Amino acid sequence: GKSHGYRSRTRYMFQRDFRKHGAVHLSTYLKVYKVGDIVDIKANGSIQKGMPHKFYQGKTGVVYNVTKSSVGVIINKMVGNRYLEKRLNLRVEHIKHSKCRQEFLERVKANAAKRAEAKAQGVAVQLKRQPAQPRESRIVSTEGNVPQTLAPVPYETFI
Amino acid sequence: GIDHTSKQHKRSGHRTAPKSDNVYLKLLVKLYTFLARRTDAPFNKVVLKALFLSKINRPPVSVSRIARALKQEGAANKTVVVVGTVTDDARIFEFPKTTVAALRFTAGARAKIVKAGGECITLDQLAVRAPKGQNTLILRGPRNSREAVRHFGMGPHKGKAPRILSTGRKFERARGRRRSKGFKV
Amino acid sequence: AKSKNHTAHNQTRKAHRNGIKKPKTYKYPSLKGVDPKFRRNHKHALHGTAKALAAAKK
Amino acid sequence: MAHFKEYQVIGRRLPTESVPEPKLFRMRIFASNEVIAKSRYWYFLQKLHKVKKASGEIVSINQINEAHPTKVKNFGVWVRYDSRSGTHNMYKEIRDVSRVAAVETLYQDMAARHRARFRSIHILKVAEIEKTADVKRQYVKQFLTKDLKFPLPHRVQKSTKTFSYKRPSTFY
Amino acid sequence: YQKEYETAERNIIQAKRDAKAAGSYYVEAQHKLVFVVRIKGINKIPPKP
Amino acid sequence: QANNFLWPFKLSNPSGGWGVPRKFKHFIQGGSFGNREEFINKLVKSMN
RNA sequence: GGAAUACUGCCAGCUGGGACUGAGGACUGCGACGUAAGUCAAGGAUGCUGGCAUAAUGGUUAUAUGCCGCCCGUCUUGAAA
RNA sequence: AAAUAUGUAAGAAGUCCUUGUUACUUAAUUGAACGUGGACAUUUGAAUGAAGAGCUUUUAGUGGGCCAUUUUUGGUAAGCAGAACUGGCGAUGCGGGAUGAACCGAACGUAGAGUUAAGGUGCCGGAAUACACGCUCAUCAGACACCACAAAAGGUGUUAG
RNA sequence: GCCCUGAAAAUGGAUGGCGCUCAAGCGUGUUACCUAUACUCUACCGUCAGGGUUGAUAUGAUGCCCUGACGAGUAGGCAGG
RNA sequence: GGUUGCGGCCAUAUCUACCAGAAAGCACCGUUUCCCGUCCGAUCAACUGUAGUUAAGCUGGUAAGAGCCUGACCGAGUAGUGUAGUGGGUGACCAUACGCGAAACUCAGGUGCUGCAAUCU
Ligand SMILES: [Mg+2]
Ligand SMILES: [Mg+2]
Ligand SMILES: [Mg+2]
Ligand SMILES: [Mg+2]
Ligand SMILES: [Mg+2]
Ligand SMILES: [Mg+2]
Ligand SMILES: [Mg+2]
Ligand SMILES: [Mg+2]
Ligand SMILES: [Mg+2]
Ligand SMILES: [Mg+2]
Ligand SMILES: [Mg+2]
Ligand SMILES: [Mg+2]
Ligand SMILES: [Mg+2]
Ligand SMILES: [Mg+2]
Ligand SMILES: [Mg+2]
Ligand SMILES: [Mg+2]
Ligand SMILES: [Mg+2]
Ligand SMILES: [Mg+2]
Ligand SMILES: [Mg+2]
Ligand SMILES: [Mg+2]
Ligand SMILES: [Mg+2]
Ligand SMILES: [Mg+2]
Ligand SMILES: [Mg+2]
Ligand SMILES: [Mg+2]
Ligand SMILES: [Mg+2]
Ligand SMILES: [Mg+2]
Ligand SMILES: [Mg+2]
Ligand SMILES: [Mg+2]
Repeated sequence: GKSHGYRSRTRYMFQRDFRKHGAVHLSTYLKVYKVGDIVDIKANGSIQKGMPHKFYQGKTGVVYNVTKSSVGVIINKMVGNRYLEKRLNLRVEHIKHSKCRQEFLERVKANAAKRAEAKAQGVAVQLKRQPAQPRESRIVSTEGNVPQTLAPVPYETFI
Repeated sequence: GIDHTSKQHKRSGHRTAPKSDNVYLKLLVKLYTFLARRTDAPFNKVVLKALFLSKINRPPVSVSRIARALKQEGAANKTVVVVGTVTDDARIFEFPKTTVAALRFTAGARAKIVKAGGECITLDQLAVRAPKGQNTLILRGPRNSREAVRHFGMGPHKGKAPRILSTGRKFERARGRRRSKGFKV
Repeated sequence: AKSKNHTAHNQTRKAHRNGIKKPKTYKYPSLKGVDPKFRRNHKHALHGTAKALAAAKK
Repeated sequence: MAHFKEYQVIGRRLPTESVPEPKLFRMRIFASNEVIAKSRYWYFLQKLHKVKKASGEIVSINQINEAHPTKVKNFGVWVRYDSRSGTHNMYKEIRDVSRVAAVETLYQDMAARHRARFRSIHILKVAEIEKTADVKRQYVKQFLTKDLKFPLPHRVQKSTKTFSYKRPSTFY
Repeated sequence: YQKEYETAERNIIQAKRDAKAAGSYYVEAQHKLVFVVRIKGINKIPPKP
Repeated sequence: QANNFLWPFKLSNPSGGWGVPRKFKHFIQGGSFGNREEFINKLVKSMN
C-alpha cells in the first residue's frame, strides 16, 4: 500500500547543491539570532538533527525562542479554512536571516533621514514608493540613425 | 446580473428594540430614543442600546462593585449608572454615599445604599438630572462569569468543563483524563 | 459496488465561504515553549522594574 | 485585416545609459487601423531582432498614401504562407490602381485559392513592375495588349419588383 | 481649464511638426489614463480575473 | 479619491452595435476586448 | 506653385420627422432672461377642442387564430421515459 | 533551467536620543529582555478596492456526485476506469446550438420604451434572393465550433504556385 | 486548393425541412438588418441600509416621511401571514 | 610590494607541463639525554639554530594548455510556457492575438579578491 513517511517525497528537496557537499562553512554558525528576527527556513540534509519537516521548506517565519543550538520559529500554516499557528525548533544550519527584512530596515533609516533633511529645510518630503510610471514624451533624432527598413523573410529549410 | 461580493438582504445583527413587552421598559426606551436622537452626548446612545439587551447580557452589578468603582481617582462624586439590576453584597462593610441609577434594586441594595445616606434613582429620573449623562459612571456586570460559559469551546486540551450532570470520581475521570488510563485529554 | 475514492473538488470553494481570515495577532503573545531558565529570570527582572516604578512614586 | 491602409511603422529598443540612441527600424505594414499595424510591427520585429514591445517603443506611425492613385499599375507580389501541410513562398501579379487595392485582392485570392486565412500569410514584397513584359504572368499580360476590347455577354439586370410583365433579355 | 487644455493640445501638435522639421520624431507621452468597460456577463468566470 | 467618488458608470449596449461578428476575441483579431486605444471613444459614445 | 476634396476628429452650432413615459401634489432649492416691473423650458404636464349613453370603455367567460406548452409524485450524476 | 503557481516584507505594536531593572549573560554596566524621560504625525512611508470591521454561541441538510477546457495515469479502446486546477451541471429558468443536464450568450421581482449578446436574415421564420474578389459541377457535390467520424494511396479534372 | 476514386448493412428519411449550382455551396472582405428574463432610462411590489420626525398642537411611534441599492434556487434554516 | 600566524568568501583559487625567485620569513635540514610514540625518531615527541640547501615545499611567470569564472541584440525573441477565439486541420498537430521567456551553441574577456596581527632591502 501507500507510503507517507516523514521524509517522504524529499529526494531532490533535501539534496545538496551540485559540487557543494560536505562541511558547512562557519558563517552559518556565526550568524546571531534574536527573538523577533525573520528567518527563511531551508533544510540542509547533511545535518539530520534539528531539521524542518518538508512542509516548511521554503517558508519564512519569526524567531520566538533562542537556545544553545537552535531557534524556535513561528510559522502560520493553513489547515482547512484557517491558519493555525505553528512553532518549530530548527537547528541553525537550516535557517537564514530574511534578506528582505534587511532592505526594509535600511529604507526605514533612509526614510528617517530623508525626513530630517526635509524638516531642517522645512520642505515637503514624499517618502512612499510610487510604481513605475507611464513615460514622458521624447524627441528621437535621426543624425546617424536614419531608420533601417526591414521586411519579412521567405521560408527556407536548413536541414 | 451582478457579481455580488456580499450577502444581499443581510440584516444588521443587532437588536433594534427590547424583546420585552414590559410597557414601562418601552417607555424608558421611548425616552432614551428621543434623548439619543436629539442630543449629541454619547451617553444616551450607549444607555439606549443597553435597554435592548437580553437578560444574559445584563448581568447584575453589585453594590461592592459600585463601592470599588467609586474609589477611582476623581470618581467619588459621579453618579453611577447600571442599565440593569443592583444586588446586595454583605462583603463590603464601609459603603459610601452616592447616587445610583438602575433598572432595578434588590431590597438589600436599596437598603445598603440608602442607609449610607445615598440615593436610588430610576433611569428617567437620571434623565432629567442628566440629559447629557453629565458626571455619570456607566457600570457593567461580569458577563462571562455565568455557568453556561464554563462549557464553551469544550475539546481536547481546551481546559473546559464537560457538560456533566452528576459529579465525583466515577464520572468522567478515567480513560482520557489521566496518563494511567489511556491518554490524558 | 465500487464508488468514488477521493477528490479535492469543491474543497476550496467551501474553505473560502467564511474562510481564511489570518492569524489572530497580539502584542504580548504566548510564552509557550520559551526557555524555562530565561523565563524564570525574566520574572525577577519584571518584578524589580515594577518595584522601582512604584519606588518612584513615594 | 479588412479595408487596408498601409503604414510606415518606425520603432527602436528603449535607451540604456549604455546605449542611448539605439538604432531605428522601419516596416511598411498593411492593416486596417493603427492598433493592428503596431501589433504587426512587433510581431515581425520579434522574429527578426531580440525585442519584445516590453523592451522597445514605437517612435512614429504614419500612413503612406498611394502616389498616383489613378494610374493603373501591374504589381509584383511576393508572399510567404502556411498550408495545412507546410509553408511556401509564392510570387503572384495583380493589376490595380493602388498597393492598398492590390494587397486586398492578394488576401482574397490567398483565401479563395489556397484557403489561407490572414494569420497564415506574410507579405514579403510588393512592387510596381516597371517595364511591361517583365510581367511574367499570363492572366495579367492578357490585359496589356494594344487596343484591347471585349464585350460582356449575357447581361442580367436586377429587378426592382417581384413580377414583370415582359420576358427579360440579356442583350448588352 | 479651457485654456490649459487648449494649449496643451496645441503644444503637442507643434511639437510634432518641429521634430519633423528637424528631421526628428516627436514621440508622445504614454497615456496616464484609461477607461475600462466590462463586456462579459457574470457567469463562468475564473477566480483571479 | 476623485475617481472613487464616481460610481461605476452604467452604460447601455452600444447603439449601432459592436461592429464585429464576435465580441470575445481581441480587438486586434476582429474585435471587442483588449485595448482598442483611441477607439474606445467611439464605442463608449454609443454606449453612453 | 497655389488650391480643392476625401478621411478622421471637435463644437456648451442651428434645425425636421417618429415612438414610449407624465411618477409627484401649497411654498421653500440651483438657476436663467430681462434696465426694470416682471417672465421662464429652472427640485416630475399642462392648455385648447371634441366623443360616449339602453353607449365609449373595462372585467369575466366560450370559441377561433399566431406562437409556445411532454405526467405528476419519487429515488437518482441523469426521468416525458 | 523556465512559464503558471508559492513564502515574507512595504512601519505608532514604528523610528531615534537619554538611562532604569535582573537571580539570565558577559573579562567587564558587557549583552539580552522589559521599561521611565525626551524628539519626530501633510505623502506616516507603493497600487486598487472596501458594498462597514472584529467577535460569540448554537443548530439544519450533506457526507453516491457528474460534466467541459487544460495537465494527467491505467487500457487497443470506450458515452471506460482513476487524479490535478478552475469553471459548470446537480439546485436554473431565459436567448442560441432543429432536438438536447453539462457547449455558446446570459443568470431570473411586476411591467413600458430603447439597445444588444451568442446565433441568424431564399421560403418554412423575425431580418439584404445585400455588396465585393475568387474557387467548385460530383451517373454518391457541398453546406459551420462542442457534434453526431473517415485514412493510407491515387487522378492528363480544374485552379494558383 | 476545390472536385473525383479509395467509400460495404440491414423498416423509408433526413445540411432541422423545402429546395439551392456566377448558390441558398467553399475561402475572404464590407455595410445594413432581426432578436433574450442581459444592458440603459422610467413606473410599481418587496428586501436591506442610511436619514428625518409626537417640541406644545385628533385619527396608526412596532408609525409617518426622505434617500440609495438590491431580487435565481433543491436539501435546508429563519420570518410574516 | 614580499613573508609568516589566524582567517573570510571557497577553482578567477583547481589541474598538467616548463621556467624564475633578491631580503626576511617559511621550509627542508643536524641530533636522540630528557617527556612521548613507532615493526621502523619515516610519522608523532623532545633537543640544537648549531653543520648544510633553495633541490623540493612555497610564491610568482609561461601556455592559440585541460578546468573554472564573466559578458554579449552568439544562437534566440528560438524551445517551453500564462491567457484568447463557434481560429485552421479527418486527425496528428499547427497558426494568429495580449504576455513571459530558456538551455546547448558561438564568440570576447579573465585566472583569486580580501580582514586582523607580526616582520622584511
Ligand atoms: Mg500583428
Ligand atoms: Mg514571437
Ligand atoms: Mg505550418
Ligand atoms: Mg506566418
Ligand atoms: Mg469562452
Ligand atoms: Mg490589449
Ligand atoms: Mg474543428
Ligand atoms: Mg602587506
Ligand atoms: Mg570578505
Ligand atoms: Mg631519544
Ligand atoms: Mg624512535
Ligand atoms: Mg628526523
Ligand atoms: Mg616533531
Ligand atoms: Mg615546506
Ligand atoms: Mg609551506
Ligand atoms: Mg607554481
Ligand atoms: Mg584554456
Ligand atoms: Mg500555449
Ligand atoms: Mg490555450
Ligand atoms: Mg474559418
Ligand atoms: Mg481551439
Ligand atoms: Mg506552439
Ligand atoms: Mg513549434
Ligand atoms: Mg498588454
Ligand atoms: Mg538565465
Ligand atoms: Mg572579467
Ligand atoms: Mg578580521
Ligand atoms: Mg601577530
